[PDB]
Amino acid sequence: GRGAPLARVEFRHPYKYRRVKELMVAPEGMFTGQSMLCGVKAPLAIGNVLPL
Amino acid sequence: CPRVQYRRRMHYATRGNRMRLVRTPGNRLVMQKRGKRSQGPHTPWVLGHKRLAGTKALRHTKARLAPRHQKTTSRPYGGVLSHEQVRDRIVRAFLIEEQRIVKRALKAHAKVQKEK
Amino acid sequence: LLRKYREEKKIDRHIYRELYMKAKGNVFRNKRNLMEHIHKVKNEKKKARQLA
Amino acid sequence: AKRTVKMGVMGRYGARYGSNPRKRAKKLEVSQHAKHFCSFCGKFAFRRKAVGIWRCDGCSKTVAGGAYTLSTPNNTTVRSTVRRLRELK
Amino acid sequence: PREIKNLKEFLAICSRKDARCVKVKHNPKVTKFKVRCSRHLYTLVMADKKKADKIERSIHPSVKKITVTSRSHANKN
Amino acid sequence: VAVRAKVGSRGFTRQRQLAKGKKVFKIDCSIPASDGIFSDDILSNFQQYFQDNVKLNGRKGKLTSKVRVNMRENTLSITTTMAYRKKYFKYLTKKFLKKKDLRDWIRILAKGKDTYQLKYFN
Amino acid sequence: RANKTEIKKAIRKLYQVKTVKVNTLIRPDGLKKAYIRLSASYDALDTANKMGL
RNA sequence: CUGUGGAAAUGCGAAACACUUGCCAGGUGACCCAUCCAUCCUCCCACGGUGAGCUUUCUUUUCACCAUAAUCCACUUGGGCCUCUCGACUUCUCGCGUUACUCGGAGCGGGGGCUCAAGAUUGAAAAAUGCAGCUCACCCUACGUACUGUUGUGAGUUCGGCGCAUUAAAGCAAAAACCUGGGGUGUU
RNA sequence: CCCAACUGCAGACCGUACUCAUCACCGCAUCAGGUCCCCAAGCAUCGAAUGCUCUGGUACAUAGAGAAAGGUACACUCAGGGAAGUCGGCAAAAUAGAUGCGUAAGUUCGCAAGAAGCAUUGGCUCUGAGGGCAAAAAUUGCCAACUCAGAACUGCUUACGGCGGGGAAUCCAACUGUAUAAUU
RNA sequence: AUUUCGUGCCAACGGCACUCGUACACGAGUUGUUCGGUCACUGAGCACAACGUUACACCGUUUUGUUAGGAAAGUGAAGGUGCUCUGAAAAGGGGCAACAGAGAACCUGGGAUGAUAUUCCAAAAAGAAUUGCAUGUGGGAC
RNA sequence: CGGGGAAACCCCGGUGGAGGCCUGUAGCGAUGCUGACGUGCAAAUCGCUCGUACGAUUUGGGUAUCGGAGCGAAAGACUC
Ligand SMILES: [K+]
Ligand SMILES: [K+]
Ligand SMILES: [K+]
Ligand SMILES: [K+]
Ligand SMILES: [K+]
Ligand SMILES: [Mg+2]
Ligand SMILES: [Mg+2]
Ligand SMILES: [Mg+2]
Ligand SMILES: [Mg+2]
Ligand SMILES: [Mg+2]
Ligand SMILES: [Mg+2]
Ligand SMILES: [Mg+2]
Ligand SMILES: [Mg+2]
Ligand SMILES: [Mg+2]
Ligand SMILES: [Mg+2]
Ligand SMILES: [Mg+2]
Ligand SMILES: [Mg+2]
Ligand SMILES: [Mg+2]
Ligand SMILES: [Mg+2]
Ligand SMILES: [Mg+2]
Ligand SMILES: [Mg+2]
Ligand SMILES: [Mg+2]
Ligand SMILES: [Mg+2]
Ligand SMILES: [Mg+2]
Ligand SMILES: [Mg+2]
Ligand SMILES: [Mg+2]
Ligand SMILES: [Mg+2]
Ligand SMILES: [Mg+2]
Ligand SMILES: [Mg+2]
Ligand SMILES: [Mg+2]
Ligand SMILES: [Mg+2]
Ligand SMILES: [Mg+2]
Ligand SMILES: [Mg+2]
Ligand SMILES: [Mg+2]
Ligand code: NA
Ligand code: NA
Ligand code: NA
Ligand code: NA
Ligand SMILES: [Zn+2]
Repeated sequence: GRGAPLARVEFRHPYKYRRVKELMVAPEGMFTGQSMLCGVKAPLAIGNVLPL
Repeated sequence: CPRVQYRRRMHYATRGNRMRLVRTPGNRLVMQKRGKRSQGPHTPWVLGHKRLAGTKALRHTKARLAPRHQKTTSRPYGGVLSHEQVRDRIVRAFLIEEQRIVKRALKAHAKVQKEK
Repeated sequence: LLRKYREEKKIDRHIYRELYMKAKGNVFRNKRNLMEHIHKVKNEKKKARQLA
Repeated sequence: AKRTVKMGVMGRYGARYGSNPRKRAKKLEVSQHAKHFCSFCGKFAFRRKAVGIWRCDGCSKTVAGGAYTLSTPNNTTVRSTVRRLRELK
Repeated sequence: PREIKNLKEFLAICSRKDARCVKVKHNPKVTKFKVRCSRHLYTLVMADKKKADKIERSIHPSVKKITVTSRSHANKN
Repeated sequence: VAVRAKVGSRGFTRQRQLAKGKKVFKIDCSIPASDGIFSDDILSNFQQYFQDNVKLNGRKGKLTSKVRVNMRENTLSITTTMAYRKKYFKYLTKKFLKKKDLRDWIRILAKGKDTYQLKYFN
Repeated sequence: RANKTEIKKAIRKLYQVKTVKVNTLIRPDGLKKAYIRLSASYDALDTANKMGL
C-alpha cells in the first residue's frame, strides 16, 4: 500500500541497557551498514536529521 | 492398487498433515503421519541468514532432549555467528580502539607544543 | 563423453573448452559425429607438431 | 532482432493495449530488469526487489533507489549540491 | 531392544534383579538368549552350539527359563 | 531389446545352461501302477510320450545327450544339464493324462523337492 | 459424575479386591458403565459368586 | 590440570563442559511458482516355486500369491566451509559448470580434509509373526495335531533438492513454547 | 542439597454406535434439484476425453400381452432437383485426427492463420539411424527402451469411438471481464 | 440422533408387491497416559472493568504497543539472621474468539465381537516402545 | 554456436518457456432449439447444443456492514 520503502535503524537506549529499533521513510541513497546521526551537532550529509 | 483412509481424526491435506504409505507385516497398506521438519539454526537475518555448520536441525521436543554439543561450537559465539563474522568483530574491536588511542596522544602533544 | 576423454587425458583442457561450447551450440548430431571431429582434431594437431 | 523486428520484450502482449502505450512501457521495463553497476564492489550485479529496493548479487548490499532505475537523475544533482554546501562550512 | 556384547556383561544382566525371565531361541547355526528386564529386552547371540549349551546350563536356577517354540491358536486359546 | 527380433526366428530360442550341471527331476507313479489303472502299456506310453514331447531349444523330438528320459521302478527320471523350470514337467503330465481318460481319477502333487507324486481322488 | 480414581477406591472398600485397570464410558441413555479388571491374585468369578450372580 | 583436542574448518559426554526466568542479543516456530532430478508407494516387465484354468489342434502357456510396523545401534549424491598448490585471464583473447536464464584475485580449478541434508548397507526387534499348500497322514468331534513353500537405464508419483524463493505500482501473518550465546555466578 | 545409570508406584476430564446421500441432510416426501475434504487399477489413445474389463458393488426404480391413428426420442434412411421453404438456412446435413507441401487483402508489425487449398494413411515380411556397463582400447564382450525414416509383397465394401464448415462485406463496442436467481 | 446388532413379527406404512425393511415389538451395543478437544498460543474481531454521555444504559471508547486525569505491580536480584528482616529492578486492568493456522510422548499381530477398537489382549501380557510426576537403593559431587 | 562487415552493426540454426494468449476435461455459467414438461421429477427441472477454463479464477470455516436502512463492475439488482 505504500510506494516509498522503509528503513530499520537501530539505536542504543539513552538511559537503559537495551536497544531501540525505529522505522523511518528511506531517502534515496540509503544503504545497509550506513551510519545515521541525529542531533544539533550532526554534520550535513544525506540521511542525517538536523534542526531546520 | 489398494486404496487407503485417514487413520487419525483429521482429514485435510495441509502442510502439517502429511502422510506416507507403509506396508505392514500383515500385507496391508496403511497411512502413517510424517512429522514436520525444522529449518535448523541460522545466522542473523540482517547478516545474510545462512545455515550454521556443526549444528543439527531439530524440532521442539528433540531439541530439548538433545545434548548441548549437537547445537553449538566450542568457539566464542558458538551457535550464533559463523567464523567469518567472529573474525570481523575481533579485528574491528582492536583496530578501532588503537585509532582512538592514537588521536588522544596526538591532541595532547599538540597542546604541549602550543604551551611552548 | 567430453568429461570421460579429459579424465583419460586423450584431450587437453583447451580442446575440451572449445568442444564443450560447440555441443551446447548444436554442432554435433550424435555421438559418432563428435568422435569423428575429435579424431580429425587429433590428426592435424599431430601433423603440426611433427612439422615443428 | 532475429525473433522479432521491433516489439522486443513487449511481444508477450500480442495485439492488445495499443502501440504507443506498449512503447512507453518498454523503456521502463527494460531498465527495471537490467543489471546495474555497484560502486561498493565494482560489479554489474544490482537487481530490483520490489519497487525502490535494489540488492547486489556480489556483496549482498541493499540500497533504496528509484522505482525503475537504480539512480534517478534528480538524485545526482542533490548529492553534489549537499557535498558542496557541507564543505562550504 | 538392546544387544549384549560379551559374556561378562551378560552375567551381570542375568544376576541383576527384576530379570523376569530368560527366553532361549534355537535358530539354525545360531542361538539367542533374550533377557526380559524392565523397559528393555537384552539379547546375546552365540555362533556355535557348543559354548552355548554350557551358558544355558550355567544359569542360576532362581532365574526362570523358557524355551521359545511356535504355539498354535488353540495353545494360545 | 538389444537386437530387433524377426518373425522367421519365432520358433527358436536359446535354452541357457547350468554351471554345476547334473540336475534330475523325478515323477512317482507307484500308486496307479500298484492298482490296475496304470498297466505296463500305459507306463511304456508314459515314458515314450515324454520322449517325443519334451522341447529342447524350441523343437521337440530332438533331445539327445543332454536330456535323458530314463524310467526305472515306476519313477520317470529326467536328468539334464540344461536349465529348466520344474512346472514344465507338471504341465506335460497334465497333457498326457488329458489325452487319456484318467484326468478325473489321478491328481499330481509336489511330494518333495524335485519330485512329483501321483495319487488318487476322493 | 464419578471419575476413575474414586471408582477404584470404592470397589476396594466394598469388595476387598485389587484392580489393575478401570475403563469407563457414558451410555446413550445417560448412565455411566465401568469395566474393572482385577489382579491375578483375585478371582473375578469367585467375587461374582459372592455377590450373587 | 581446573572442562578439554586440532595450524584451521571444528571434534570429545556416566554423573562440575555446574547455574543463569536478575539482565541483554540472536535463532527455531515462520510461511514463495514453474522447469529438472525425483522419495514412500503404485503399475509393467525379467527370474521361478506353491495351487488352480484350458488342452479334437496349438501354447517351456494363462491366472492368483510371493509380506516386514514403530523404536534403537554402527558407503553414495548434493550444498557450505578449511588448508596446500610460495594461488588462475603474463601472453588478440582463460577456466569450471547447468535442460535452463552464470560464476571466479572480494580467491576459479586440482590434491587432502571439516560439516549439514537425503539415502544405501549391517544388526537388535523378527519369525516366535503373516500368507498359501497338504489335510482318504493320523487322528476322532477336538477352532486337534505333523509337515512343505515363502532384475530393471522401465513408466507414474511433490517427501526432499528449495532459498533474500513467481507475475509484481502484487514482494507472501503473529504469538506461546523452545534452543544457543554475551555478560555474571561457580570448581582448583 | 545437585546429578548420571537404573528401579518401584501412579498416569485426571469429555467425544467414540450409525449415516454422509438417485432412501439417513435442506427442498411438506424414500422428490431426475442442491451440498466441503482424502484414497483411485488394466487395454486402445496425446488423454482424469470417449469405449470395453479384473477387485469392490448392484439387477432397486409397478409389471404382462402386443406392428391402430396421433405423438416424444440424449434414433435413422431416402430417387431427380438443391433454399424454389421461411420474417429469417430455424432445424438438419456438412468439416474433422496426424504427416508433407502451400497460404490473400489489411495491420498498432505482435497478428490475420488451422486463412484458403492439394496429397498420403490398411495388413504382412524386411532394412537403417538414434545408447549404457565392463575390461591390458577408431577394440572386444554383455545388455535395456521405443521412437523416427525407408523397401518388397498384398488388400479395400472408404467401414468403432472422438474430432474446426469456409469466404467477401456493412453497423456497434477497442480488447479479457461483469451483469436483470424465475421471459431481456 | 438409535436409523447400528440379534430375535420375533405383517394390522397401518415403503403411491405395484413382500415371507423383505431405515416399518412394528422385545432385548443389546460406543472401553484411550500417547487419537480429537482441554489443560496451554495468537488472527480478522468481541466487549467486562474504568471513564464519558443520555429524561432513561438496553449508548460510545476499548491493538497505529494496547484501558482509565490514570495511586489497577502483593512479584522479589544481591545482602543479614536461623537451619527468618531489608530491599534492587520490572510503564501500559481482567477475559474470550481456529475440532482445516501454531502445538501434539504408540506401533504392528490377533481365533479379541452378533454389533467397538492405533481404545480390548495379563506372565511366554502376541508383544516391542515413548513420555509427566513422586519416591528408595547403588554410584559422582555439596 | 556459426556466418557478413572498415566500422556501425546485420543474418541463419538452436536453446528457453512469456501471455487478464488459443483448442479442450473437471469446475464455474446459461446462447439456441422460442425442443421436452407445462394439475411437472421440479412453486424454474430435464436433453442436445453453447461461454470460459493461470486468472479482475473457483471454493470451506470464521468475522464485519441493515430497514427511509444496508450492499451494489449499476439491472431499482439483492437483503431466508
Ligand atoms: K463387476
Ligand atoms: K480473414
Ligand atoms: K478468457
Ligand atoms: K505455453
Ligand atoms: K470456444
Ligand atoms: Mg534512542
Ligand atoms: Mg531448508
Ligand atoms: Mg473415554
Ligand atoms: Mg466408527
Ligand atoms: Mg435426491
Ligand atoms: Mg499405443
Ligand atoms: Mg470421464
Ligand atoms: Mg479414461
Ligand atoms: Mg417411477
Ligand atoms: Mg433426396
Ligand atoms: Mg441422390
Ligand atoms: Mg425465398
Ligand atoms: Mg414464398
Ligand atoms: Mg443451426
Ligand atoms: Mg501479405
Ligand atoms: Mg489445413
Ligand atoms: Mg465488448
Ligand atoms: Mg467476453
Ligand atoms: Mg432473467
Ligand atoms: Mg404398496
Ligand atoms: Mg422403531
Ligand atoms: Mg486483535
Ligand atoms: Mg491443527
Ligand atoms: Mg492428542
Ligand atoms: Mg462398524
Ligand atoms: Mg479459450
Ligand atoms: Mg419452449
Ligand atoms: Mg465445460
Ligand atoms: Mg429503469
Ligand atoms: Na462420502
Ligand atoms: Na429411488
Ligand atoms: Na483461546
Ligand atoms: Na486464457
Ligand atoms: Zn556490490
